[PDB]
Amino acid sequence: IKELHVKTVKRGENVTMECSMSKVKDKNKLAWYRQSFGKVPQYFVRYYSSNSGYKFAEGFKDSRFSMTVNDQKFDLNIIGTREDDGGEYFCGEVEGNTIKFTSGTRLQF
Amino acid sequence: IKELHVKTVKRGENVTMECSMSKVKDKNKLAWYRQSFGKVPQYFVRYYSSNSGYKFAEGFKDSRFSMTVNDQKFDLNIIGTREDDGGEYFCGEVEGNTIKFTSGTRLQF
Repeated sequence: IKELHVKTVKRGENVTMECSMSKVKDKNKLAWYRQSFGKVPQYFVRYYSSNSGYKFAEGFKDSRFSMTVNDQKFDLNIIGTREDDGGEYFCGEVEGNTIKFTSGTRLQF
Repeated sequence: IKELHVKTVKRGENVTMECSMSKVKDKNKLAWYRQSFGKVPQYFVRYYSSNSGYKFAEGFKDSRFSMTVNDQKFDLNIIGTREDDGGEYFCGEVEGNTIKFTSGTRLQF
């Protein structure tokens, strides 16, 4: 049972939340999930074969968010963190009938 | 964006956590996810094509858990809840490259 990284930030800081490509078997099934307090997690960005390597859920628009995607890394970034970024972020690969979460971060203020 | 049901329970109660079958494309794609504080979510029980209607994750052994699976209902039950059941539970439907969570409960002692 895998432990979350804890990132304590202040408003205006930058953050990168890590996820490894190392055991991934289908990058098309990799996505990042966000869970805010009192809500269900939600997928907000996934792998996308392209030069950037990712793509955002429909009508997720926040320019502060990006990703750094390559054969090692599937890393999620926030430039200019605000109190409302607070919550948990999980990186998950879908496999058959279930998803496996291989890492996640609790982002806190 | 779906709200979690927040239940305050006392030790030794029985709990039922809800999840509807009403829009499920492929029932085999449904599972329940446990997220303890500080941890990544983990699938621990799924729909199975059986009469009981569910199968535990290999490595999950906690006989206090069961499910009520019918044609309306993918509910999770615990008999004798204890403090360390505290945390979040999500019902997830795999639909492709991502999972959607249609339901979840937070249990608090």
